[PDB]
Amino acid sequence: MKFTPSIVIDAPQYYVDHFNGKYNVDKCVILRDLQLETDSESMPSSLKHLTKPTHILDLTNNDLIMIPDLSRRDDIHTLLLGRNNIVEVDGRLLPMNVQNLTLSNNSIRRFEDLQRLRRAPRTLKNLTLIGNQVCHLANYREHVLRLVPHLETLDFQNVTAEERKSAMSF
Amino acid sequence: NTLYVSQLNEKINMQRLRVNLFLLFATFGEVLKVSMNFKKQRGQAFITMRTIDQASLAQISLNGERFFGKPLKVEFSKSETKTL
Amino acid sequence: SLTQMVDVIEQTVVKYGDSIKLALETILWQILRKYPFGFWKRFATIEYQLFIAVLATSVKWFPLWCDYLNVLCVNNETDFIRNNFEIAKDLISHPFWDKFIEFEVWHNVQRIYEYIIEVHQYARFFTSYKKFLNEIDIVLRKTQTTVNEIWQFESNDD
Repeated sequence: MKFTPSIVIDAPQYYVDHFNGKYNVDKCVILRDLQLETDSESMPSSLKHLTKPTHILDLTNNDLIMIPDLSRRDDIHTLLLGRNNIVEVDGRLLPMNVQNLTLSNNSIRRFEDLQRLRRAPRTLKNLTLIGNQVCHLANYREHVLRLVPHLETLDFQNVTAEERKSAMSF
Repeated sequence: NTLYVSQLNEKINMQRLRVNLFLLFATFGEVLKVSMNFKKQRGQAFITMRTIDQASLAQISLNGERFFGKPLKVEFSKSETKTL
Repeated sequence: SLTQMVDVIEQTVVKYGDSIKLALETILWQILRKYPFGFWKRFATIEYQLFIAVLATSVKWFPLWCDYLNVLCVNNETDFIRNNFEIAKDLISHPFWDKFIEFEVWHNVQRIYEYIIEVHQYARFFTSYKKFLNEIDIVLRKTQTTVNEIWQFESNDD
């Protein structure tokens, strides 16, 4: 149920396809540094036993409410958050060099809830929010661009200077 | 276990295409394929999946999904992947 | 039935809190076109909360006009109020004519009071006579008495 180190030790640990490295988390449930899939992760915690060797984190298909409780992980480049219930984002996330975030199919409602993504310095190049209610709200794309200009590709679409300028105009 | 996708914006570089595909399809299960063998882009990507149910679920759920401007067309591969 | 469906659509759109909302508003205006009273006014007020002058257009198509007149006065001219009061006198509803005479309020107000006396109607007519004196009455009082007798006579089975 809980993400605990006993679970941290023994999931299917291997190397991504992309050759991204990691060591996974499954004594009986939810995982980390690879395939954190399908074990009903309520709250992220106990990332310390990850002890840094992980490029990627496939959190998908859990019951995560928010994204806090991230120990300092220099190595983590990619977070695959899909199919959870992320309502909010922490803010002091700042895991330096988090290049990719996958928020697909979650429950982030408001633009303002997206604000904490601006904190990601210049590393968050790829962000995908598609599948959230916030996407339907007006001027969603432009607000994400003006809020986090660090993003190079949003919703698998590329930013482009045209809508950068429109984001400036509004 | 392997799905054949086509009708994709080939203007995207190979490595970014592969990273976005792995990202997108990780929601259904572990993707085993590290890299596009076909090295021709034009949508023609194959995605290999460890279990078969994740391949079927990805196929049904991500049909015609807007991906880099274009609605992707997804089918089951004609042959089995060498890695399988 | 259909009204339960319209209430369900309004409640779901309210629980949602831009193009999808526009298609929902077009669906709501189409449903009000197919129905074409107070439920339509509630749908129009929900649309005015969504993104307001259509609430006057639907009441113009319905021809209830003074409810849209009071709502328009709540949203924000003597000429528009007179064109609303004459439209209401065309439509008529004693509180409706009372609201039109209160918004109009001098000889034009006295002519509106006299016409409202000619058409809680009789008590409003007596108050209008006292206010006009304060600024043929018995014949209008007897006529409004007969009209109130007719109204008491008025109010499958329906």
